Amino acid sequence: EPKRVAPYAQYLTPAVEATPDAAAQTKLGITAVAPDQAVELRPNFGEAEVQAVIRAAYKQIFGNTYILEADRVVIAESLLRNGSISVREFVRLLAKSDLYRDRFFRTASNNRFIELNFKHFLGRAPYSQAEIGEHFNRYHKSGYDAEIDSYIDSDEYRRVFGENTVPYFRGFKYQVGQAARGFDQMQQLFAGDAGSDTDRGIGAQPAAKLTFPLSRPLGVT
Amino acid sequence: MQDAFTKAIVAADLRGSFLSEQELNQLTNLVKESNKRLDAVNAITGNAAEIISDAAHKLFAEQTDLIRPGGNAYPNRRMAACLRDMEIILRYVSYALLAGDASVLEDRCLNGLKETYVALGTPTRSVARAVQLMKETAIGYVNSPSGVTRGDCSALVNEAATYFDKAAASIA
Amino acid sequence: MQDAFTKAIVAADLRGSFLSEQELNQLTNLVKESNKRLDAVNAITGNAAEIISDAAHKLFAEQTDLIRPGGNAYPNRRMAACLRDMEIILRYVSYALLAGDASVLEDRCLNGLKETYVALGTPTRSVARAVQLMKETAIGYVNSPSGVTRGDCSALVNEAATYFDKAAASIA
Amino acid sequence: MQDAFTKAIVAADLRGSFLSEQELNQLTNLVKESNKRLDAVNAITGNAAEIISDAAHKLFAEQTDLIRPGGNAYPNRRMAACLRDMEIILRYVSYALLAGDASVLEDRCLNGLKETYVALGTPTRSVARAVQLMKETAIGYVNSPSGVTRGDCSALVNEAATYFDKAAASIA
Amino acid sequence: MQDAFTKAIVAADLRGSFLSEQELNQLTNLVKESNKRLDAVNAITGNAAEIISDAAHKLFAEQTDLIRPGGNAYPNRRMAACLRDMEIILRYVSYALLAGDASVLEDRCLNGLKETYVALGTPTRSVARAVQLMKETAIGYVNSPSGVTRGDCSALVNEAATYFDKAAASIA
Amino acid sequence: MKTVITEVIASADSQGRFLNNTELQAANGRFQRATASMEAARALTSNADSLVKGAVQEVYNKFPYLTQPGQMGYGDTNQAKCARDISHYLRFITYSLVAGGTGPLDDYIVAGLREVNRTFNLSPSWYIEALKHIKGKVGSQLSGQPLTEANAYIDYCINALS
Amino acid sequence: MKTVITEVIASADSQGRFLNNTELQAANGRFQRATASMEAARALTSNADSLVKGAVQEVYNKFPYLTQPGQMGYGDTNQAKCARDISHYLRFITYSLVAGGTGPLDDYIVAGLREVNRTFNLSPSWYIEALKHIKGKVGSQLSGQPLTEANAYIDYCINALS
Amino acid sequence: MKTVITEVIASADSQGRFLNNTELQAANGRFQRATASMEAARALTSNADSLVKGAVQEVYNKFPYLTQPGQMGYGDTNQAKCARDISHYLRFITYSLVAGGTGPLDDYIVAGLREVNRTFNLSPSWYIEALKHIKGKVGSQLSGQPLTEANAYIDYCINALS
Amino acid sequence: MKTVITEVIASADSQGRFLNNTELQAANGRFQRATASMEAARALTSNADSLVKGAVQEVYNKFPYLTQPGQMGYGDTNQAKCARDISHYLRFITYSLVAGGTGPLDDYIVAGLREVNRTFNLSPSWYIEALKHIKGKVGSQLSGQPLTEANAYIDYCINALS
Ligand SMILES: *[C@H](C)[C@H]1/C(=C/c2[nH]c(/C=C3N=C(/C=C4\NC(=O)C(CC)=C4C)C(C)=C\3CCC(=O)O)c(CCC(=O)O)c2C)NC(=O)[C@@H]1C
Ligand SMILES: *[C@H](C)[C@H]1/C(=C/c2[nH]c(/C=C3N=C(/C=C4\NC(=O)C(CC)=C4C)C(C)=C\3CCC(=O)O)c(CCC(=O)O)c2C)NC(=O)[C@@H]1C
Ligand SMILES: *[C@H](C)[C@H]1/C(=C/c2[nH]c(/C=C3N=C(/C=C4\NC(=O)C(CC)=C4C)C(C)=C\3CCC(=O)O)c(CCC(=O)O)c2C)NC(=O)[C@@H]1C
Ligand SMILES: *[C@H](C)[C@H]1/C(=C/c2[nH]c(/C=C3N=C(/C=C4\NC(=O)C(CC)=C4C)C(C)=C\3CCC(=O)O)c(CCC(=O)O)c2C)NC(=O)[C@@H]1C
Ligand SMILES: *[C@H](C)[C@H]1/C(=C/c2[nH]c(/C=C3N=C(/C=C4\NC(=O)C(CC)=C4C)C(C)=C\3CCC(=O)O)c(CCC(=O)O)c2C)NC(=O)[C@@H]1C
Ligand SMILES: *[C@H](C)[C@H]1/C(=C/c2[nH]c(/C=C3N=C(/C=C4\NC(=O)C(CC)=C4C)C(C)=C\3CCC(=O)O)c(CCC(=O)O)c2C)NC(=O)[C@@H]1C
Ligand SMILES: *[C@H](C)[C@H]1/C(=C/c2[nH]c(/C=C3N=C(/C=C4\NC(=O)C(CC)=C4C)C(C)=C\3CCC(=O)O)c(CCC(=O)O)c2C)NC(=O)[C@@H]1C
Ligand SMILES: *[C@H](C)[C@H]1/C(=C/c2[nH]c(/C=C3N=C(/C=C4\NC(=O)C(CC)=C4C)C(C)=C\3CCC(=O)O)c(CCC(=O)O)c2C)NC(=O)[C@@H]1C
Ligand SMILES: *[C@H](C)[C@H]1/C(=C/c2[nH]c(/C=C3N=C(/C=C4\NC(=O)C(CC)=C4C)C(C)=C\3CCC(=O)O)c(CCC(=O)O)c2C)NC(=O)[C@@H]1C
Ligand SMILES: *[C@H](C)[C@H]1/C(=C/c2[nH]c(/C=C3N=C(/C=C4\NC(=O)C(CC)=C4C)C(C)=C\3CCC(=O)O)c(CCC(=O)O)c2C)NC(=O)[C@@H]1C
Ligand SMILES: *[C@H](C)[C@H]1/C(=C/c2[nH]c(/C=C3N=C(/C=C4\NC(=O)C(CC)=C4C)C(C)=C\3CCC(=O)O)c(CCC(=O)O)c2C)NC(=O)[C@@H]1C
Repeated sequence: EPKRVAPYAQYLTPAVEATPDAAAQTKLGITAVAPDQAVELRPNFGEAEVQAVIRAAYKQIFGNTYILEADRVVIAESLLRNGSISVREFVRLLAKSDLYRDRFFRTASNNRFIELNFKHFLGRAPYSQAEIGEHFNRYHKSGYDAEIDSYIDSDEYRRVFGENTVPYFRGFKYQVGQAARGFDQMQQLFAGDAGSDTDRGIGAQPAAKLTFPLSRPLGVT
Repeated sequence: MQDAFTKAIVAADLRGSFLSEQELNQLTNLVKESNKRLDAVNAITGNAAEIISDAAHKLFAEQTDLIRPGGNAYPNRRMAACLRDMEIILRYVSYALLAGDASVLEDRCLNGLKETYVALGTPTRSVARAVQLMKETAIGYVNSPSGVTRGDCSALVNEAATYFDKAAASIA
Repeated sequence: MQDAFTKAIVAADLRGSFLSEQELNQLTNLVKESNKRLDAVNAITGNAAEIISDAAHKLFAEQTDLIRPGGNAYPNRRMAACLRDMEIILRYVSYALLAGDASVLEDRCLNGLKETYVALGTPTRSVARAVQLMKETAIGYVNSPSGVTRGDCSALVNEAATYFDKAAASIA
Repeated sequence: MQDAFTKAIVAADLRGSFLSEQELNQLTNLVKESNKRLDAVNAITGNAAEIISDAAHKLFAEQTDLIRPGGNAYPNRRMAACLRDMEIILRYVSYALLAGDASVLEDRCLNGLKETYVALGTPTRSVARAVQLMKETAIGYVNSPSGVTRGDCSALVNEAATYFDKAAASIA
Repeated sequence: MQDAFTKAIVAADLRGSFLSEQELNQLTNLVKESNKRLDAVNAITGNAAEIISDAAHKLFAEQTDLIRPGGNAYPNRRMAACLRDMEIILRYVSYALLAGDASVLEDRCLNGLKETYVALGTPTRSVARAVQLMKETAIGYVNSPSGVTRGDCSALVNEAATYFDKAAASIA
Repeated sequence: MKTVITEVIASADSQGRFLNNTELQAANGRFQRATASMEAARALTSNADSLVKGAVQEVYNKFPYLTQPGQMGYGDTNQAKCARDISHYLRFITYSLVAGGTGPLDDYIVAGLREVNRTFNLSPSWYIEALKHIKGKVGSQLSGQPLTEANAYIDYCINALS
Repeated sequence: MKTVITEVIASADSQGRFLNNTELQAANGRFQRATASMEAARALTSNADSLVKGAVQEVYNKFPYLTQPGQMGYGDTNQAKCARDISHYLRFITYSLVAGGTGPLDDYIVAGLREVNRTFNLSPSWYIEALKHIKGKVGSQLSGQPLTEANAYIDYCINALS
Repeated sequence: MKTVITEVIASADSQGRFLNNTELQAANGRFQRATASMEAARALTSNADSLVKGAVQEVYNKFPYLTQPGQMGYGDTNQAKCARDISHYLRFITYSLVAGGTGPLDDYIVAGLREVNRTFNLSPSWYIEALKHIKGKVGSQLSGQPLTEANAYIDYCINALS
Repeated sequence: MKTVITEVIASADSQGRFLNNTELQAANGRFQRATASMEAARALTSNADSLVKGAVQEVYNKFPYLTQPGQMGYGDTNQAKCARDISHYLRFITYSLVAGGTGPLDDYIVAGLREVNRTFNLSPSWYIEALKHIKGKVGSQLSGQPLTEANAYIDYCINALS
């Protein structure tokens, strides 16, 4: 026979200005990528399962640009079947491709290229101007192959997606070490889900678009 | 993502309340139509290839320039992209139709699309046109199937329309 | 990165000069305080969990709506973030305190935080409030420990404050 | 993956033939049981936490040394793993139970497990034991529910057993 | 990783016991030597470049063929590697010396080294030789420094030796 | 938010393919079930309050000391909160029944559950009792599939809490 | 192989979570449908042959020139193959009905379809007619949901071919 | 295992460089401190037992209901465990003092703490009291830096537990 | 666009190095060949039309049924298109001769070839004949290296089409 019952009505009453949870996501259209599903290649993978990792990898690693029949890389994905190479090695083969060079690097400036490599190789955007410089020096000593290799072999790439996991957008959610500017810069690099990193409009890739960010003073507190 | 049910929930949540009896009855009714709803979707998916094929033919008969050198659908590579796009739009529309909600369509498919189109130089108006051409053909099937129990699908048909139109508008 | 020492260096470098004797004496005395400085840090880190816990309670007692349906701290998932953030800010502050320099705090933690908060729709003012609530609690510990040699920590206490405040300001 | 249906298909395929009428009748029957099958699964998933909790307690009461310094379940870190593992095995078992096929369990979970355990110095015997402890508890629920239509689940119960046992064996 | 202290701990842990007073006294005295220990390390690191340079010269004076076409240190590219490797080994040795424990050296550095050398066709014998050449030079510095308080370093010197030797052996 | 319908869309979408028969079959499942689910929700929604009172109460019987001064159960504010919270759990459960998926539960309640609870020193145990007590009551007002559904969701939380 | 059951397992498995109510609902859908599906398969399996004859035939009517010498339709070997092939399509379809998913179709027929067809200069068109003709016949022996199911799968191929 | 010495090695190692003056300075720090640390350990090690008794006890005073039948504190087995556990905490703390880093604590105690505690329904709270009570006693046997060190480590756990 | 010159630049650029002798050698190759290439282009450009008529025509002889009503070859629109298309192929070929690389061909014609052709049901076969017929005619107006070059490119398409 309980009867006292504190009313508890006030706690239930809605806030002055209310947002659905995931309102922040639906604005900014990061809804799809915010928490982002990981795809993992598993042992004794089926024929459909592999097809899905490939599908994923070409969407992330390549830009969200369109891979036509001709574009696809037969030899690399044959090795991915029959487990000759892991997905981490599959990604490395994709990144060193006429196709990856043709888009991305050959038309871009090294600032736009390095900023693109961050993102496709690791969801984050570049945290600081140093990171850009570190990679630009690496490229000048040792060329495009060593440049690419440095992202895939980076400790950060390995810890989040060692091997067997296709890279996903880790940006847009807080990552240890992140540094602020993460969230802001990732919104510039990532348009909507319809947007892509294409050059087809006018041959050149656009200019870096994270150079001015990356070098902004802190606003007078 | 979102859909008809989930949506109603969320609304209810902001009020802070259990679902209104009235509101349940929306969902209750919605369920009842399911079967119709499903068949509608099934019709699109079944005819997909053709819907597109068709729309395209008509699109290019009208807007000859797209396929002329200097136009946006020339050369092959470009043409191919345009076909892919049409399919994607369609695909989404269908998804929405099942969900019973525009959202999915708006977020994944339409979001960013205008800007892309702009950057490419693709003529948004023509895109929109295509979407409509598709619409009409699609409805055609939804509305005239074979071996289905005869009854009224109008309600669904109209909602379908709307989805197509949201697309047309946001692209345009 | 930077800290008290490194900073003075850098200045000297642009003049192109060896360090002024006067300038050494800044650093010389800075060293002397070390022990105090350390204990200060130790106090924060030791009480971390609590500092936050406390501040939160007070934050939510004041701004009831945050925890009401539709508010920014509701539901659980959001709440969690809010707690996480508090912690981070704190963590940085501590770092600064050890370094003897705002920089570290400004660059990794503060810079662009406001904008993030804006984009999310999280109410910057409330965040700032939280930071202060934290501040007071923290000082509380810094300033009232047990088993430490009794002496004057004011100098450090104030610098601590400033760090917290830079935070509050730039977020707000 | 594989499951009961797909399996039968594949066999049929290599013969190059339509499905045998006899073979259909396996599947036809399998369908009839579905509802039972489902409830079984539902029972496990619903009680998951408990099943484990329980089994563990008993495991550690028996093999005291596992939790003593120098044992394999010590210290915390290890203990955690041990719990996690138990759970996983369970998870898979359930999966299998639904599929109506061991495969999934064997291929994702059991394959290589023995050797791992060996290399680490985990005592395979004890692992196996745990699996059984789990088995019994689990069956307990499957077999004694409330608000389910009363009938005979034996057939399912035994198949469940087998899955657990495949596990026990391959680990051991 | 491991080092002198951590190690003793771990042992104690498996017994399940607090550290024996006897055992503390190992560590207590180990501390006392610190200063010596440090200087030792400092001496190596300070002379690093040279140590190597030197050893190399001697290595190549002895085994002329390494630097002849068809040898393993020819051409430049290879030579470079060979130098690099020597250095690494040294680096590790130093690390060990500080830790007061072989482990770090064994686990990061020596493990797999032999096999690599083998697969490449690098002559393990010669590698080992180099390591010794290094050893002697290094001791040279450890034992004859400038501005250090005069005292007995033998104990450290011998331990240094051992590290070098573990290296020599496992490579060879 | 994870419901049957959203998932199949998602899966379809990932592979880049139209909704084919495979997925619709699944959808159909959700819709057939709904009738039972919906029924259950109507039942909980109506008795809400009474369920809540009963639960809160129970907790105190189970853990008398909570009501003593200087404890968490003590002083009205806390009691109010305690009530509020359980209401929520219930609310969401209904939602999930109707939405035909755990989604609503996952996103509101489950995500971040642990840390919240840790930071405010809410003992999972409590909640659990609440739920159990509920489950027991519900085990009268409902029957057959409607019941079964109700349980599933209730449990789902128990497991998440524990 | 993609069936309803395998998928939900897969999805569950990826996230690393137990099968909860969400997935079972889906499964249930598959099982309810099965009765109709299975019926359809029994019907196709029985009339197989007759369907095949009719189809092959049709194709020739539709594309007379194939039967002329020096063409593909000409000379028995080719006709035999043509028959064989269609049999296959059918076979798989039945499989898919029973498996309750497109899986069987995808892996046998669809994957690699294009390239095979290109390298041997098989015109998709042909196959299509075959199928259509079939669909029309099936549209007599079956009715209601059984029919509906049959269609779905038949079409699925048409779309893949085109 | 994270100690001062191991870390500097690690950092040196990552960049691929020799230990230079920077790191040695740090190492020196560890060694200078040791004298105090070591002292503290000798003190805890000696009074271990007495500290443990006192703590266990305390917990029961703080949470009387634990000792009632049907609870966790009840029946000797549990008491034994309770003792054991606290011993452990202490043991490790000493270790950490001597090792000159949190390392020992992190790997034995902290990693996996939560889940263990969840699955067996050990309330962090309890442990905490134990520790606090300890801290208070230690606050007599020790003084100056030795004391300070002892605290640091004790706390470190409090924070990890909470 | 892939030409000899662009490639060597690209390769040089990737490695990050100045153009050394290696690449120039290659470039030189392109330039010396050009004289022949250029000649070939002048020849094709001039006879374009005649080549096109002849080809289109051929196709119809090869596939009479196309010209029947209700087919694709039927009605002027289609014929016009057919002409247009082949013109294109030719146009590009000339381009490629002059550019000294397949580049122009790849980007205009080849990329996306398949899908276009699939969606509109253009049979590669047709195009091929066109080309072959062309190749045969070209095999009169040209000779020696000029000829050789012409072939290479013409073929390149045949292979891409097939
Ligand atoms: C066809 C009806 C019309 C047309 C379309 C068109 N689009 C492109 C190129 C792109 N289109 C997209 C669009 C999308 N990506 C997505 O994921 C979605 C759905 C979510 C869409 C709609 C993109 C990203 C591209 C770039 C492709 C790439 O990265 O290579 C083109 C081709 C332009 C080009 O030169 O590539 C065309 C022609 N344009 C028309 O003229 C038609 C009216
Ligand atoms: C609407 C565009 C056209 C139409 C539809 C229509 N359908 C039904 C009934 C059913 N349709 C289905 C179909 C499915 N149910 C499923 O579970 C699946 C996926 C596996 C499908 C494809 C079913 C099962 C039914 C019930 C039995 C039946 O066939 O009748 C109706 C009848 C009304 C109702 O409420 O069911 C109608 C009207 N019919 C038209 O005339 C429209 C053009
Ligand atoms: C708590 C005092 C207030 C609060 C906080 C809050 N934050 C988020 C979400 C995010 N918080 C951050 C913040 C950071 N990113 C960084 O890099 C740093 C340090 C440099 C911080 C502090 C980020 C990136 C997010 C978004 C992604 C994520 O969730 O990790 C929320 C959730 C809002 C949302 O819709 O996501 C909240 C609630 N808001 C309040 O109500 C308190 C006043
Ligand atoms: C200031 C907030 C409080 C305070 C500080 C205070 N500390 C000391 C002296 C020492 N503090 C330490 C502490 C450390 N030294 C270290 O090496 C480390 C890291 C391992 C710590 C934590 C030490 C060793 C000393 C020297 C001996 C001692 O403890 O006294 C003083 C004394 C005066 C000085 O300038 O150092 C003071 C005042 N006292 C306050 O008023 C607050 C409680
Ligand atoms: C078996 C271990 C125990 C048992 C089972 C049992 N169940 C039924 C019947 C049903 N159970 C369900 C369950 C579900 N159907 C679904 O769609 C889902 C997921 C959403 C579930 C959980 C259903 C719907 C039925 C049919 C109707 C009913 O009222 O049960 C039976 C009856 C036999 C049958 O197959 O219909 C039985 C025997 N009963 C026991 O005593 C066993 C311990
Ligand atoms: C120098 C005294 C002798 C020598 C060395 C030499 N080494 C290589 C190549 C490699 N050596 C190593 C070394 C390491 N691998 C490890 O894991 C470690 C410890 C962490 C070391 C020190 C490795 C990895 C290689 C292969 C890859 C590389 O490029 O270094 C060579 C070159 C072999 C070749 O054929 O290119 C040489 C020459 N060999 C001599 O002639 C000396 C006796
Ligand atoms: C041993 C190979 C040689 C030797 C060593 C030696 N050193 C000392 C004493 C000290 N050495 C140092 C050096 C350091 N301490 C630090 O903190 C650092 C890092 C920044 C270094 C490099 C210090 C501080 C001392 C203490 C003060 C002093 O220098 O006297 C001794 C004296 C005995 C002792 O252990 O203190 C000795 C013997 N001397 C030899 O004869 C060897 C050749
Ligand atoms: C009831 C069994 C016990 C009790 C509970 C109690 N809860 C709080 C505070 C909170 N409880 C929650 C729980 C939720 N809030 C949400 O937003 C959600 C998701 C929708 C849940 C499940 C939260 C987040 C809080 C913290 C924020 C707040 O200020 O409420 C308290 C107060 C705790 C405090 O330290 O102030 C209490 C006491 N009260 C009882 O009597 C039972 C023991
Ligand atoms: C029938 C519509 C026309 C026809 C057919 C025809 N087919 C082939 C050759 C092949 N057809 C297939 C098709 C399949 N084989 C498979 O494995 C599968 C999936 C399981 C299918 C659908 C294949 C692979 C071949 C190539 C291998 C082979 O020929 O044995 C031919 C032979 C053509 C040739 O050898 O070049 C023919 C003629 N012929 C007719 O009568 C119709 C016009
Ligand atoms: C003491 C404050 C309370 C209490 C504790 C108690 N603990 C258990 C069981 C376990 N305790 C631990 C803790 C550890 N084991 C480790 O390996 C480590 C790291 C060194 C720790 C800290 C563990 C893991 C267990 C689980 C199983 C085991 O055998 O250890 C119990 C038994 C509870 C149970 O469900 O079995 C109890 C009661 N006892 C009291 O009286 C206090 C309330
Ligand atoms: C000629 C051998 C046959 C024929 C051809 C024919 N082609 C089309 C349609 C198209 N053909 C092409 C070809 C190209 N367009 C390009 O942009 C390029 C790259 C530069 C090529 C190679 C394209 C893309 C189309 C589609 C768009 C369009 O309208 O042109 C048709 C019409 C098909 C239709 O469905 O209307 C035809 C008939 N006609 C004949 O007589 C031969 C059989």
